[PDB]
Amino acid sequence: ALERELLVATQAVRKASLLTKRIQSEVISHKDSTTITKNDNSPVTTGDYAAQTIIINAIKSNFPDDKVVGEESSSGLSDAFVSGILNEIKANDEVYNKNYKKDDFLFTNDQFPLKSLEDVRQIIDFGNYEGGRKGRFWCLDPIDGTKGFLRGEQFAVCLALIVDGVVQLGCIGCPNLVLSSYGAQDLKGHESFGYIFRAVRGLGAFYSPSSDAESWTKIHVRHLKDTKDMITLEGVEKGHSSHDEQTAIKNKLNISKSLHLDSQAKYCLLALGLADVYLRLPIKLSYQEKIWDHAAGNVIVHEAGGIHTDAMEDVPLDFGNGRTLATKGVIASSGPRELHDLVVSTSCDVIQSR
Ligand SMILES: [Zn+2]
Ligand SMILES: [Zn+2]
Ligand SMILES: [Zn+2]
Ligand SMILES: [Zn+2]
Ligand SMILES: [Zn+2]
Ligand SMILES: [Zn+2]
Ligand SMILES: [Zn+2]
Ligand SMILES: [Zn+2]
Ligand SMILES: [Zn+2]
Repeated sequence: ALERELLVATQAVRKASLLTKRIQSEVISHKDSTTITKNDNSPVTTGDYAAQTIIINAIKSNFPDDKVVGEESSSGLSDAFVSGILNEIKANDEVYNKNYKKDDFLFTNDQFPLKSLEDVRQIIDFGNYEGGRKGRFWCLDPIDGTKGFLRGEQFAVCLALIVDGVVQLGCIGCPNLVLSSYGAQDLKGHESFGYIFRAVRGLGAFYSPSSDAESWTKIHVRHLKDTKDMITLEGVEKGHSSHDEQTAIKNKLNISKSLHLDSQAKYCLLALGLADVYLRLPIKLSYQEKIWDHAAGNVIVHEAGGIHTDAMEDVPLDFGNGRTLATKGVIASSGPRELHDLVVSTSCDVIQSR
């Protein structure tokens, strides 16, 4: 099941992970020209578009009819901005093909040659699918954690395949993730562009240095019993999650130790067994989480033996509702069920007491 799809996912994430790692400092330096404020006031950069371009072009070259829910859109981008996207893709190709080329794998072809500005626009815009309850589609956040990217910190490149509303396959590139920062040992080859994490439903979760992506090491959550010894994972950005209510949960459960970082790299650390509980409570209850912020993590966490629900009702997340999740917030943990249920019911109670 889904062998070709996993190869495509992995290689697409891999090449985009190299590009985003390499361009990060330049994007930061040239923020006035490389960064755009979208209509929700969130940032998008040359790197986000370049990653979306590489990944969707790779999907379409290998699966021409496939549907994609991608975060970004080319509408309104100027030709100059698009030429910059294309140039970064070709600069990356020159490094990538020297060093990391995968035999018998195509990123582009006759139909999708990725040569012109119009090609770039077209490819970005294949991410305009609405998702939903039936059928197969890909789900992409080309740079998850753009704010973290722009702070020179953690971010992730995130791709998933959903079939009939269920995430079947996930692949997360964490180009800046150094495991020695999180207690753990790094693997040979990590230094160039971080790690890739991946999973297929029913087949396990694995990781590899991005530069490798051939030798895969199986991962599983850890199981601490002394909750007081547990570590939470939370976002850094104050406006992405209710950090004060999250702290309330922590106080109440005596879970003092804290890691903060942007992106679905958090799910990767949970799945690797370096932390225990991920908390993302909504500040505003009208907010609907985007599926691309959670899909890849969902299957990776599942396959690593963890639990993934909303933050109030303790129900599994439903990836067949369209581009958004209908529930409120997200909580993931190592389990077991009783611990997970405690965390979620504490979250519910904190939110109800507002
Ligand atoms: Zn450049
Ligand atoms: Zn449609
Ligand atoms: Zn993004
Ligand atoms: Zn995101
Ligand atoms: Zn964004
Ligand atoms: Zn090293
Ligand atoms: Zn915190
Ligand atoms: Zn287990
Ligand atoms: Zn439960």
